[PDB]
Amino acid sequence: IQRTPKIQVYSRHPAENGKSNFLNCYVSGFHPSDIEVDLLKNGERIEKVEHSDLSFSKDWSFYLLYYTEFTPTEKDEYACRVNHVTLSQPKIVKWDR
Amino acid sequence: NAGVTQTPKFQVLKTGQSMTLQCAQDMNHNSMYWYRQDPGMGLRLIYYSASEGTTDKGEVPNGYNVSRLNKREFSLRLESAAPSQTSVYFCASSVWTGEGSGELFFGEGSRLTVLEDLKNVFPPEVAVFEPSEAEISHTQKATLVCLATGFYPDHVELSWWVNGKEVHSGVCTDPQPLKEQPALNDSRYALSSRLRVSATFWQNPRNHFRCQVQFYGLSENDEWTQDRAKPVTQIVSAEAWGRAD
Amino acid sequence: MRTHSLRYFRLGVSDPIHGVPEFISVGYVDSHPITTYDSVTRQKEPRAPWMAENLAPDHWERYTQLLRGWQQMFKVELKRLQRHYNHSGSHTYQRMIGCELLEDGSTTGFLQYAYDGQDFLIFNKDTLSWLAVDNVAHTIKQAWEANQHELLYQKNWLEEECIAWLKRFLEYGKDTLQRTEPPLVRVNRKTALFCKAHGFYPPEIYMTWMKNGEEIVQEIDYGDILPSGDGTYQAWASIELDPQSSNLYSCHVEHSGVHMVLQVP
Amino acid sequence: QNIDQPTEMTATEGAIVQINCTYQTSGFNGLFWYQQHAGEAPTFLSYNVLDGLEEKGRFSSFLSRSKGYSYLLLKELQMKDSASYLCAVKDSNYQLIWGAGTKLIIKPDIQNPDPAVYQLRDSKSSDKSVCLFTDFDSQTNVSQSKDSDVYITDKCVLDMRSMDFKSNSAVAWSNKSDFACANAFNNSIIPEDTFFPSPE
Ligand code: NA
Repeated sequence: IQRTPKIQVYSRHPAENGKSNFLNCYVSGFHPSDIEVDLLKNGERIEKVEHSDLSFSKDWSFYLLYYTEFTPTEKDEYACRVNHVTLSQPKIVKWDR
Repeated sequence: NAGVTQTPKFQVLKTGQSMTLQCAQDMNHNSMYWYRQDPGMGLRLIYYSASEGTTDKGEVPNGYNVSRLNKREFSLRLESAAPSQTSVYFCASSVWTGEGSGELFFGEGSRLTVLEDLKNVFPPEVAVFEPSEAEISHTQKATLVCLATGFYPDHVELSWWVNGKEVHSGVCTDPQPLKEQPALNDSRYALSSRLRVSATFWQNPRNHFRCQVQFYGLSENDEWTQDRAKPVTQIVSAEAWGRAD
Repeated sequence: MRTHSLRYFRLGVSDPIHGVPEFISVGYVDSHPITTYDSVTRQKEPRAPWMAENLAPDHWERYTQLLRGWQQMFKVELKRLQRHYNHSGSHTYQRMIGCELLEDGSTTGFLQYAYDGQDFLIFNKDTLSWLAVDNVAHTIKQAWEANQHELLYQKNWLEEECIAWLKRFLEYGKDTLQRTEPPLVRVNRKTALFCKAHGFYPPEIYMTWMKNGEEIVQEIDYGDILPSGDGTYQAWASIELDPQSSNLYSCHVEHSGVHMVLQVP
Repeated sequence: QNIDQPTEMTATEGAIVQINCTYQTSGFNGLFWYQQHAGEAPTFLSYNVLDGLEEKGRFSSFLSRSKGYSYLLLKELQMKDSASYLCAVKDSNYQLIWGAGTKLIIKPDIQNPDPAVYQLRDSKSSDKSVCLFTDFDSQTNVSQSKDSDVYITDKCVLDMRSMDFKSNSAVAWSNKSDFACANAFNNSIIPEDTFFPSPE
């Protein structure tokens, strides 16, 4: 069985425009552990992206937290791009504020 | 099905010599060990090798080192031998380390003796002593005795050989040697042994008894400067024949 | 204390890619990675600072050696499993072991193995027997059950030695693990009602919606508990609002001994 | 960490003996007993990890983790059980801690005691004379010589399996010219009925 990733794009704090925050992309429930995660800024991949190490679940799936420090603005559109063996092409999940 | 094979069974060493002991296991185990056994102490690990590709120190690693040659061979080296390193060293093997009920399979042993000088090494003086006539009359059986005396170190294997084949029934050899001078730190030892046959067996004049003692001492490389004969490894027998009368 | 747990996970991959390891091992107190090891670094290293500060290098030296051995044991078991399944390609072998120390002092223990992310073998420390999910796993069950001593071994470790560790680790990260940060809860409109909660530790929180005093568990749409990234978590739980008739909705939040109710007007 | 077992134990053939092993350790992952005959390599005897008693043949091992103590129980003792029995405890990090061992020493059941001190024929290749204390009951102990040029060994148990026969024996020698069999074992407490055969 190959379980396909569940992606969720959210902010560390309730985001008020202008105030610094953190954008989080938490991938979980997937198997096997091979995975490539990127944070996008208006369609382009952000440079300095931090992330946790691969974590394990009681149900034998994995999970990862990819984050980045940013300042949310009204003009900017953020998303998360995950590739996996269970997906024909990269999947995009936009940050819906 | 050989088990754990370590060599040498016996060695004598001069302070400062190099020395490498060998150990092999044919059991396709993964964890191998080197212990040393001393009087009064429980076994103590020297080094261990959890898996073919790793090693690590044990409780008392100072003045030793090892090398995991492969999956079957784990070798102990003594860089600069020292009188404190005199002990019996056992090799051991188990399928895995960390497994809780996995026991240790041990090898035969290595009896090592680091000495200051070598001028204290001595082969044994063997001598057979025939049964008492009083004894045969009173018990109708016959006890011979074999005295191996004046040897140093305790590197001796005594064996009885009636009619040319080895025998163990009716034998009692002391389980530990006797210090001839209990005060001296470097005394020579004496080992006694009995063979007790039936009085009919002794009274056949055509039965031949031989008490042989295998001593482990020096090799060709060991420099010798003393007047007496160099005490190399040797076998020193004594025999006795049946007495009919 | 609350209910705490200690876990070790081991992961093996049959024919990994270039960068992927072949063996990974990570340890968890509650939800915190505490220890890590892999077939690349070949070293067991701490993952919580309070782990580094109270376990001496002797500890990390001893366990570095042990995982190296386990890494190879885990490869041997994997090769075996994959041959009995007649499977080509890259496949996944997983092990999890650990215990829980409940609030009222009772304890639990578990040990189980996985193959390609499914259950394979689940240990029962009370009947002292393995549960096999198929016949490849049946073969391993009989081999392991023949060595009765190694079953009694795992029982003692799960019930005494796992728990003994857990207590020690709790004092090592007391400040981290026994702290309580209660949550900030609001309600928003999106036509649905969203009950959002954030800023809380530990991560165990129940959030439901109630209609006029009765719960609607099939109508509630539950969110997942997500890490924020500063040590706290955030979750939400929504319901769909009826357009034909009004209703007294009320979000309920339980967390770390305190229960709060948000009535919407 | 610390393990304690007693140094040596003496019992009688065909009886029961209990070898205690207490320990205080960092954790606990199982208890082992190892048998080691004198001069030889230890082999695995028993393994205990949960409380209770485990029978394996005519050997039994017990464990109380709470009291932190195991004992080895040997039933119907035979001579071949005269060895050292080593106790070993696996600690929290799976390090074996070893106790010093216990030397188990069996007295054989002597059916018909016949204590005597015989003079053995001189050997033309040695200057020593040799006395042989033999056939005494297991309740007799052999004392180390007091004179510096006489040598007494500790007793030894001999079995002629062809006659199913067991006897104890000590040996004393010396090359000093005062030495005699009648006087060799005076430092020892010998049976009253010991047979001294007239000299030649
Ligand atoms: Na060393």
